[PDB]
Amino acid sequence: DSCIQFTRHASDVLLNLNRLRSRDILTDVVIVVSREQFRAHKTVLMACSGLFYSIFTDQLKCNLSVINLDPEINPEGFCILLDFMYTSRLNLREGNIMAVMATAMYLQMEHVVDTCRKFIKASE
Amino acid sequence: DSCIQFTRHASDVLLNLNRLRSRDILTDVVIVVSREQFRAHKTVLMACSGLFYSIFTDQLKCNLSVINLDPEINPEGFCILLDFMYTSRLNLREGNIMAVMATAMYLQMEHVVDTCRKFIKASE
Amino acid sequence: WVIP
Amino acid sequence: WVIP
Ligand SMILES: O=C1Cc2cc(Nc3nc(Cl)ncc3F)ccc2N1
Ligand SMILES: O=C1Cc2cc(Nc3nc(Cl)ncc3F)ccc2N1
Ligand SMILES: [Cl-]
Ligand SMILES: [Cl-]
Repeated sequence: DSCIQFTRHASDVLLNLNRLRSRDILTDVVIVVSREQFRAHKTVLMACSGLFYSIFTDQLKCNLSVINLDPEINPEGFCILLDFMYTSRLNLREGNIMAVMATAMYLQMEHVVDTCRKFIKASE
Repeated sequence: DSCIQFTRHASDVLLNLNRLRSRDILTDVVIVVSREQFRAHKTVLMACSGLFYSIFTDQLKCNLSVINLDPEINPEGFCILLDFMYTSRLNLREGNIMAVMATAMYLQMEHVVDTCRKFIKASE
Repeated sequence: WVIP
Repeated sequence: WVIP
């Protein structure tokens, strides 16, 4: 087409979606990771994770307001990945990289799994 | 912080949100612009438009599944802006620029109003 | 704004 | 991935 494009639009949209999350505006699901609860927007979770895309395209699961993750999932790992979904920034540290990588494999977030593998390889 | 950032994340999120819109997945509102209807995600509309941000943060209006816009709004202008919200690309043409600018002023999309003003000034 |  |  003959369209023009606003370079910062996608980043500005994501920043506003994170502001809605902060302010608990139009959040429509609670993700439970053992004793912790995380509120989020189903559409953002689906846009970032192959697991959530599969869950919320299922005719029965799309209607649930609570999703319980596997008990082996670490809440801190999930929190770091949820922050990444809404900001593009990943808080990867020596002390959390194994939990983050395991959580990203479970959530099916291939680009995160890729950077974790590279950071682990560099330490070996 | 000491975060790393994935450059293409925000663009990839927006592309996936547009794929959900295409496939009518988890759309939760219909915007009516005279005889036409447009399905969308309330969160994307709020992230892009000051008018939708005000509508869906209102305690009564946040619960509506149908929103009727002012009858003076042009459906083609709205369609072009809705496509911009989900893609960052604006289909601005000599034949639609006045309707697009008027619609962006109504929807409170300041960056779009800015580029329309500049393109109009260049033609004068 | 740019030409994509 | 970059240093933001
Ligand atoms: O690593 C990843 C990230 C990821 C996100 C999605 N999300 C969607 N995919 C499509 Cl094709 N349309 C809409 C979506 F919301 C699916 C698979 C995967 N795998
Ligand atoms: O030209 C524009 C575009 C636009 C979008 C928004 N959106 C939100 N603003 C904030 Cl501060 N937090 C969350 C949001 F969804 C508000 C005003 C305006 N004016
Ligand atoms: Cl990813
Ligand atoms: Cl704008």
